[PDB]
Amino acid sequence: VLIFHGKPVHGAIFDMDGTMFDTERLRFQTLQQASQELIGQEFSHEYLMQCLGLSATTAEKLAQRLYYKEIRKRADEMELEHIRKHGVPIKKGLVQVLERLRKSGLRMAVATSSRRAIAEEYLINANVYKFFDVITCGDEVEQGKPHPEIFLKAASQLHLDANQCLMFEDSENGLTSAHTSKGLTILLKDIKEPNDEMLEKAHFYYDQMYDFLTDLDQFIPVMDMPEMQEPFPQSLNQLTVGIHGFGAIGGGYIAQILSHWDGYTKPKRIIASTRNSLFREAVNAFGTYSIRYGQFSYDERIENMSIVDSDNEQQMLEMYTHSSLIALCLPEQAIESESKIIAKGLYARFNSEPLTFLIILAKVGAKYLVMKHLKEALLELTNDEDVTEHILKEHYFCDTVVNRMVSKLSNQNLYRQLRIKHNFLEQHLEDVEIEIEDCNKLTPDQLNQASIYVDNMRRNFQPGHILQSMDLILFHSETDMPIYVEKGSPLLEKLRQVVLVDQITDIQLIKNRLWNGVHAMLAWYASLMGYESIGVAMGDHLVKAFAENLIAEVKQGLAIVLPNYAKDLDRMSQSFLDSCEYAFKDPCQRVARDPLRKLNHNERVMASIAVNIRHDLPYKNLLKGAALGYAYAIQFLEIEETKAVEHLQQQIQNLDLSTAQRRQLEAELVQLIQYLFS
Amino acid sequence: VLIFHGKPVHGAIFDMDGTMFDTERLRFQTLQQASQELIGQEFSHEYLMQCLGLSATTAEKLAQRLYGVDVPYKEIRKRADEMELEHIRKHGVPIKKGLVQVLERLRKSGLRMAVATSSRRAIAEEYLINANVYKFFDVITCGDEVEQGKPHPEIFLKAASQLHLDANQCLMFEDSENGLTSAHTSKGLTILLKDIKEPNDEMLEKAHFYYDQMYDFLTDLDQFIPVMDMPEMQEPFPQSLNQLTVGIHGFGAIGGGYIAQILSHWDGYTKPKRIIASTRNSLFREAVNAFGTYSIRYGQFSYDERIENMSIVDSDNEQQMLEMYTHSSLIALCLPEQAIESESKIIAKGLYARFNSQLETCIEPLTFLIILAKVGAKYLVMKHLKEALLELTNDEDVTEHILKEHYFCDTVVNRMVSKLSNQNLYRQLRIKHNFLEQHLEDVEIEIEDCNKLTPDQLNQASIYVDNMRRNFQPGHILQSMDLILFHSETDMPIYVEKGSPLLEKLRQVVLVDQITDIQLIKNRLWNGVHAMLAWYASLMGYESIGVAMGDHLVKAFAENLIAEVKQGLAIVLPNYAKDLDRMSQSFLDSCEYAFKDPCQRVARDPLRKLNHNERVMASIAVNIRHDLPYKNLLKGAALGYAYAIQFLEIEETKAVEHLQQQIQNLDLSTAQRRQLEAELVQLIQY
Ligand SMILES: NC(=O)C1=CN([C@@H]2O[C@H](COP(=O)(O)OP(=O)(O)OC[C@H]3O[C@@H](n4cnc5c(N)ncnc54)[C@H](OP(=O)(O)O)[C@@H]3O)[C@@H](O)[C@H]2O)C=CC1
Ligand SMILES: NC(=O)C1=CN([C@@H]2O[C@H](COP(=O)(O)OP(=O)(O)OC[C@H]3O[C@@H](n4cnc5c(N)ncnc54)[C@H](OP(=O)(O)O)[C@@H]3O)[C@@H](O)[C@H]2O)C=CC1
Ligand SMILES: [Cl-]
Ligand SMILES: [Cl-]
Ligand SMILES: [K+]
Ligand SMILES: [Mg+2]
Ligand SMILES: [Mg+2]
Repeated sequence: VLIFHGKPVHGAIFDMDGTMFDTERLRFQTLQQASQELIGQEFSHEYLMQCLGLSATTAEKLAQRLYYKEIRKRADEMELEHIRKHGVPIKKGLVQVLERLRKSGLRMAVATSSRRAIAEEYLINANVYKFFDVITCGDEVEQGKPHPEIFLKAASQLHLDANQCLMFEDSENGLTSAHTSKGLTILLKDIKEPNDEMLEKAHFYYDQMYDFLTDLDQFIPVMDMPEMQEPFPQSLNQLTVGIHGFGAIGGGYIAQILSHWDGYTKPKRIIASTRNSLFREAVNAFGTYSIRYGQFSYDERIENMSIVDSDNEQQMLEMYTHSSLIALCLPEQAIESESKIIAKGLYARFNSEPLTFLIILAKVGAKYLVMKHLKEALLELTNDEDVTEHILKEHYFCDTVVNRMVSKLSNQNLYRQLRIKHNFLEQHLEDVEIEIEDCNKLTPDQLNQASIYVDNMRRNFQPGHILQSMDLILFHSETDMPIYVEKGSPLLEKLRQVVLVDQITDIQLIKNRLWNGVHAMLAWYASLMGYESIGVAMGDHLVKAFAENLIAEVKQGLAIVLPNYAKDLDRMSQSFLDSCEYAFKDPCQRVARDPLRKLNHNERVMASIAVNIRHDLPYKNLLKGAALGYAYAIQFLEIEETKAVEHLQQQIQNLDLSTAQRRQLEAELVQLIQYLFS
Repeated sequence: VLIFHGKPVHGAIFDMDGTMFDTERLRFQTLQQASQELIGQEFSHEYLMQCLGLSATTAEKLAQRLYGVDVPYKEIRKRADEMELEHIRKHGVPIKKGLVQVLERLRKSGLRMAVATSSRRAIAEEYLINANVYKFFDVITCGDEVEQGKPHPEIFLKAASQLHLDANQCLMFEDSENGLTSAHTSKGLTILLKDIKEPNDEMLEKAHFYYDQMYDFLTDLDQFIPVMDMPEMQEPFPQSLNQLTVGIHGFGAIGGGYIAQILSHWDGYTKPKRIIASTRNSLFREAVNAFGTYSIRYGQFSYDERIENMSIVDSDNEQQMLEMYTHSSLIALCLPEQAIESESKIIAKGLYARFNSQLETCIEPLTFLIILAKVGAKYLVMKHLKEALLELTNDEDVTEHILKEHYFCDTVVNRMVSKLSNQNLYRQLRIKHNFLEQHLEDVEIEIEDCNKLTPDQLNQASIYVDNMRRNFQPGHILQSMDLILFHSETDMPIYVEKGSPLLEKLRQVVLVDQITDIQLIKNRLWNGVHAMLAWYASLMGYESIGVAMGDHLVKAFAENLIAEVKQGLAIVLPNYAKDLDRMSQSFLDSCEYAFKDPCQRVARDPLRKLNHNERVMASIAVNIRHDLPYKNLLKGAALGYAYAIQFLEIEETKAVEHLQQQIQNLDLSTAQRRQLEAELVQLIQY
């Protein structure tokens, strides 16, 4: 039992033509073309408008009143031929509605004036026949629309009263049929502006299918955080989504968040951008890729992926125009150069529902950096101050905090994979090296045709049978589900794996200092000791002790800067050590990336050191980590010892300290850097 | 976290060659094949057995003593190494039987796992990727990454420290003498596994636990890891495949729409690599093999359940049907009662071919599940199987041996399933052939330059992706396109006779010592109400149960009738309290939209169903003996005799003669007997 605007609902009976699918517009075209090549004169627009939601038998009776079997047969042949080429034109929101009504526990059916042969054909093609317990067609009914028998029979077969059932319809005739049955009427405009008579009959009215979905969803229970190995939804909506940067986060975390979606439907398409062509071609070659969760040896297949080139404009604009939600999964260095491709996308969207823009970036005030470079990019292209500030305040730009640690596979390891799995494909194509016999309730022509279908289906699918076991592994991800996003976008309210928060800035700072800062400094210490794995490195008593000692010095500083969050630091720090403890497939190199950027004055290392000096706290271990960062940059990255000091001096000069504290810090740090080398 | 023989285990470190993979026997084969090519005479089995444990130099000097000083041993050894990699790369690394089953058990027990191999990183990593077992291991410690290899404990000590564990917290698996010394010295719980050569007395004394093979350790490990809970609806199947094959003798409604799911869930750790199902239907066989898979539809939740790793065979094909009984570890007989006598010949040939076969899959007995609705079903099959074996074998001792060797299991099934029509299947293939044609419109490569890769391997990478794309791209559509062949209900648990060790870990199976208890509940609660409801619907002019449940009188009667029978069974069988409550709702859910469920077949042979010990009269006597309401049951009995007289044209005199005879057989007081008779005949009037 579902409560929809106070009234209790047990079932939901749907109309097919004009309500579920846009087949009424096609029937309008076919009947016109059919008449032109038979009788010569096209049918009156008044006749066709009166024949909407009317049985083929009842449509012929109207033709006698004005002035059909020969006409309608060829018109039906033209229609199903158009459907076999272009597919059934599914109204936007149908699949999203049907699943919500099914999982609410409603007993659903279809009441259409079309034949059982034509009705099923479209219900099968669209893949929505599985949502209905019964269907009532314009064949087994005695008195067709606008008589309520078809809507009474549909309700009776569901073992419910019509007054307990919702009834969807587009036509004027069909609405009367739904109303006289005495069920909760819903009217969806298709090819007739509702009359005063029609609007009075209908209990609820909506301009399109997606308008009803929005109204329904406020009564539908919003599903909660998915579990690790929990499946994604089966049914697909007509919405697209984007991943600007098919990297560790985009491919190995966001892909799961988007694939789960609301738990009712998934995006039909996920467009992801990368310049890594091997990654691009490999995913598109397989059709899917898998995220490996090493802790539980679980491979998570991500399907309905379309990997595109980042430099290729038409494909990037394709994403920014069609996508309902796009995730920006780029590091700081990429923001400026990529802001130009973002600017083109959003301006193309204006030229073409508000976009939900997720900024996934490990920086304090990540949105500001993106929005700064976006404004500069848009203004330089558009050359209009008004159109830019409209775009900037139309779309939902959301800050995020991601706790999950994800790793991108190397091109050598992906080549090693492709090489090994190609040998299996070659051998499979040798092992493979038909006649549908017996008159099994079929005609000889059907059996002959069936044989040809199965022959070329086997020929096409047989090579791809190996994909049942064979997966394309591209990411090593930990089992951390919940992403923390800013409040604003109504779409994010219903996303399962999203947890909305208020003051993100406070969390971003703690994430930067306590999480990202210690992660980088132990990764430098681990790298210099000869560890290539974070997980293995944490098996060393010295490496873990250093991380514990750093955590202690950072929390002591954050406890003064954020006394309101002091209570939660011990939990956050312990959660970090756990994630590091068994990060075996997570390479130190990935975390130790760009030491100088991370050794900036307003970043995860020097910011903590500054706080501790001001408040007379110990920064002994924090000072060592800073030196190990410059030691890593000179040794592993080969950046020069002269440039290291010119960065050290510059960034220490930018710190909010007295000249006394600066002199001491620089002298203490430069001595400790020379000590490690000599 | 995982207790193994009273010892807390947090780690598991495996040797690679001889312990995980059967690479020692592959090296044997190649060395002989390589010797046959070059020197003309292949190296003796006895020489290669003598070489196990010895170094390459000691092995070379031994080859010189036997086959002459100028023997090209290094040339033969290199050729053998080349033949080994070639076979491993195309046909796959030979995995020891039961490894994946063990690795999943240890991993789901939360153990950190490593590989300690004297092999070099490059070849070791390829083998683990090839076998698809690398996912299971956190770290890997190689011979080129230690100063002192086996028998020095460094490689096992390093592996343990990399997992943040002491050696004594780790299970250490090994086949070779030196490796066991390395594992033992380190202080780990050593598990010695025989590969080819019987281990010496010193090795057996050293080892904490010894097993003839992996599967003997798997059987021991099963005692320390749990049987998983009853699968829920929409719960995924296991990801990892084991090396077992299973069979469905009769790819029908229940075979493909229920048993397929049970076998696909298996023990929740792994599932069979192949499910061989038999059918005479060409369209079904050729369609499933073309897709490589089919799907089961659950209307209630609108869920399409995809059954992977299926292989449909012809029921009239001997070589295919014999291969089922030869290769399968467990077979399910999903035939009707009419098909037993005919197929018993094909069963006899199968089990006799298994008896005659010298394969390793036929050494262990067969677990035979009898999926048949009739009481004493197992024994009907056993009768026909005995007759069919005798006439084929012409040997009474061989016939009886086979009948006593295998596990024949009675089963009680509660899931109603309907097989799709060939007309509806043809339509499904026609509609989803247009989508294939539509998909092949779009299909009509370059990986630029990484710079991280070399042009030689970068050019070669283009060949792989292009070849993969050309073959896989047509089958991209299968992502969200299924082949629906079965409409099934949401009932999960299958009741099976306890006995077969292979059933002890199957999670969707409910093991019972005697099937009689749940088969009595199936008779009275399910089939009894089904018959009494069908009679009520028929006399009120309804052809299907599905249509009838729309009537408030029919659904109200069904609900009230379920309550009376359940209340009785709760006193008779209080140990099945949870089973009664579950089976009650399952019946009412299935009845709701049972449009393909005619009353005639459910209402056939009424007088047999109205017997004193049968599904109607027995329930009345129980409810009377325990003072419970039987008003709906009494109405149910009346409708049966009424249905017999009106529809089946049974004489009223014949119905009463039966009615009275059944009442007098019931264990009631002479007073209670007469009362029921007077009440029942009074209702038959109306
Ligand atoms: N990975 C993690 O565990 C977490 C990281 N983060 C943060 O989220 C963001 C995700 O970055 P991540 O995906 O980890 O890094 P990756 O390198 O794994 O992927 C980065 C993406 O950005 C693109 N990119 C990288 N450098 C440039 C550049 N100089 N110019 C243009 N495009 C570029 C890459 O394109 P191509 O594919 O062609 O290289 C790739 O698509 C970062 O800010 C990261 O710090 C957040 C928390 C956890
Ligand atoms: N489905 C249900 O509702 C339930 C079924 N059961 C029991 O399971 C058993 C099978 O049910 P179901 O699967 O519906 O039976 P089906 O008729 O659907 O298919 C049965 C299998 O046996 C074969 N078969 C059928 N008749 C013959 C015959 N006369 N000679 C040779 N082979 C034959 C079929 O071959 P082909 O594939 O070529 O037709 C098919 O493989 C029955 O005893 C039934 O009572 C138990 C609980 C409920
Ligand atoms: Cl390689
Ligand atoms: Cl196995
Ligand atoms: K077992
Ligand atoms: Mg209409
Ligand atoms: Mg060995």
